[PDB]
Amino acid sequence: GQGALDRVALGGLLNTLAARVHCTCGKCLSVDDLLALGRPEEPGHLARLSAAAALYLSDPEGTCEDIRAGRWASRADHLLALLEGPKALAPGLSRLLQRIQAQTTEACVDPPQLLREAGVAGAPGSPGPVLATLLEHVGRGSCFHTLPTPQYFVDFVFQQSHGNTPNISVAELAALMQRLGVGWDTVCLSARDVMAVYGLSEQTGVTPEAWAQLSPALLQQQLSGAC
Amino acid sequence: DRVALGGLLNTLAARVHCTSGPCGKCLSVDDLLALHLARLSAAAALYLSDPEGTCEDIRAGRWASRADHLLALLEGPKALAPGLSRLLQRIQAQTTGACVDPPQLLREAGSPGPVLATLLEHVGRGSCFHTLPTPQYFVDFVFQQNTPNISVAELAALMQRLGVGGVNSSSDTWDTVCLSARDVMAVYGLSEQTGVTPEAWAQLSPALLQQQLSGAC
Repeated sequence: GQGALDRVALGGLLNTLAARVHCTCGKCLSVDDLLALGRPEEPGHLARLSAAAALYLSDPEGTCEDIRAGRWASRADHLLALLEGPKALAPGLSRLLQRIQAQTTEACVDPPQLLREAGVAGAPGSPGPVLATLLEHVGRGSCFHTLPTPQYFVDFVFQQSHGNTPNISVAELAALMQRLGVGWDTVCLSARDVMAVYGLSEQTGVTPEAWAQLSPALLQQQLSGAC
Repeated sequence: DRVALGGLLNTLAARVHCTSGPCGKCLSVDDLLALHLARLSAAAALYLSDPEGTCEDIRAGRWASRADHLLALLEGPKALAPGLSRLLQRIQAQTTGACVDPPQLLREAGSPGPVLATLLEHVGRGSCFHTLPTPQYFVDFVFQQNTPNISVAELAALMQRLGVGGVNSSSDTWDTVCLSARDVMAVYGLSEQTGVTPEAWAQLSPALLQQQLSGAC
């Protein structure tokens, strides 16, 4: 009866997953794995399944290893958690789709659209239904496009600039200002001056939050032409 | 004592380099008498701020008024520190052009009256001043250099001026994306109908920098 439909339905879901990843790593994935995740009646079973699938798309090799270890359900509940967090969902989804793009291989589907399409009356969807909505799109063979996330732009400067400190050194800050052609209207600020404006201790250096804070001044300094 | 006022006059005149000039001659002890500590310190700060302009005001008998005004502009809630900065900028312009900043003056002083008096002391020692803008100033500036907000089009002109907006072995595949103005807005969930508000400009600033440092355009 249902055992059998579930097996054809879930079986087909597994087959599209395997295909989109080009694992048609595919052997490890079986209907019984998907069955193992939960009893359909349990509230948050669609979520757990949608997340488990998203994980598979996100990391096939890694998700087989987890499946073998019998921790697929746990790792799926973990992802729902990461995304259930305060302001976590939108950027978490972006990162998740970037990975799914990586492993997946004209207009395409983006996270804002997925957030719209799940959830109600202009509000963003919550993780389970959002991920389901993602799955349903994978099933329709939609392509995905993602823009980067706000944190990505600050993170990027900390990864790119070569420094032993966890924060940006006044020296580091000054090298960057140089690369940008920098370091009332017409004053030209030093790196130190920049720090002084935002009440930043040179011993403490520039943290990511701080980089974000002093960003407008770096722009102004460039547009100003003062330097 | 008009002996004291006399010396005050002489430093004021000197630090502005009006000693053997007409702008120094307009300043008379009786002017200073006509003008209490606060009013005097402010009147003097004004003179240092704008000698030519302050003679015209003095000769019109409105020096006291203009001085009470400056005390007002500085009496306010979070007015004093930045007001003092702007004032010192002007005074550095007219006199000269290891330094003293407004936090130091506030500490050494002890509101506006005694602070101005301490500024004046420093002018007397010949100290140099170092003054900074406020964080708000940097956002507020871009908006001048006319919808109320910045248009997507405006945003795009700015990105062009910065060499971005599109007008090898990447650690992240986003490292290669070159964002449109519209994309920039999309990242931060900003409506194109509303435009870029100052708070929004602040928010999207890091991406403009990244886009340049990235070399993706």
